[PDB]
Amino acid sequence: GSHMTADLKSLAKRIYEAYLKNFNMNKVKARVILSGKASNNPPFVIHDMETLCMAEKTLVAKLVANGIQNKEAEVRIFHCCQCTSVETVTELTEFAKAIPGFANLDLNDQVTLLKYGVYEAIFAMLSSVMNKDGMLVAYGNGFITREFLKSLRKPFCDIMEPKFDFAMKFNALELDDSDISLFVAAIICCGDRPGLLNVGHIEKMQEGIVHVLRLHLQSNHPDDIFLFPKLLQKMADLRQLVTEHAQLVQIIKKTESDAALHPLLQEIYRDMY
Ligand SMILES: CC(C)(Oc1ccc([C@@H]2CC2(Cl)Cl)cc1)C(=O)O
Ligand SMILES: CC(C)(Oc1ccc([C@@H]2CC2(Cl)Cl)cc1)C(=O)O
Repeated sequence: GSHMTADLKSLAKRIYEAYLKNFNMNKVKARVILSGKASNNPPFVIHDMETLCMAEKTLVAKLVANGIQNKEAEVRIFHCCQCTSVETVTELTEFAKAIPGFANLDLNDQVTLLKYGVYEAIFAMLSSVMNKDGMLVAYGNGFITREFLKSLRKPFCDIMEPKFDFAMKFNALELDDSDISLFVAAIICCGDRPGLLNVGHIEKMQEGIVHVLRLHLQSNHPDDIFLFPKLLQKMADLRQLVTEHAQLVQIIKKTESDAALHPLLQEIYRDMY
């Protein structure tokens, strides 16, 4: 129907609580850091090569242990960014268990849904820690400027800017964590992924989440009448954004002998698009 019964309201709260439990950086926390109203101690700003190398003095143990300290600056940056993606994949994998029906799926279908869904979710949630000038890193303790990322040498300067472009329009929708949690659940449940076995079952799982998403958006943002259709379009945009990101990763991986794709991320991108 069009009214939120108790089972739907409970489902929405369960997804929201799993989102808060599994993702350390939520939008409320990110925006207070980015706003600077709860503290006069801002994140360390990485805006050029000098401040990058300053920040990396704190990270020396991790860079040394990973054999990255002497790699080119661009490679060092996106090695750390890869490690962050790996953490978020792990968190999304645990989050998906809270989606009613997900754990009941064939294990191969769970793997397929997460394979194609995680980076759409990652770039959706990445918007929460982005403003027009840069993005929070290191659990909100650092802030790497958008211009410094564009200043990197090709093709590394082409990686993050499309994600900033998406985030600025996504953030204009003014979603809160309760919306984003259901949006991320809907992303994970897409029944259109390549190689899914039990499509019918997955589509019924997806329909339940998307129904709760619509009713929740209508209740939580009553003045933005078509916010739900707007978000359906954002899901399509994310699929295109990830398709292009994966293609660019393949190009870079093949023409950059000293940059290494993280093993876990290797399997994700393997035969993706
Ligand atoms: C603190 C650490 C290593 O996370 C990081 C560290 C560095 C970065 C990137 C390079 C800048 Cl600083 Cl732009 C992102 C996440 C961690 O996960 O423990
Ligand atoms: C957002 C992020 C970090 O993008 C990248 C960017 C660069 C790389 C590294 C250099 C090769 Cl291409 Cl080996 C892998 C992934 C990701 O996909 O997790």
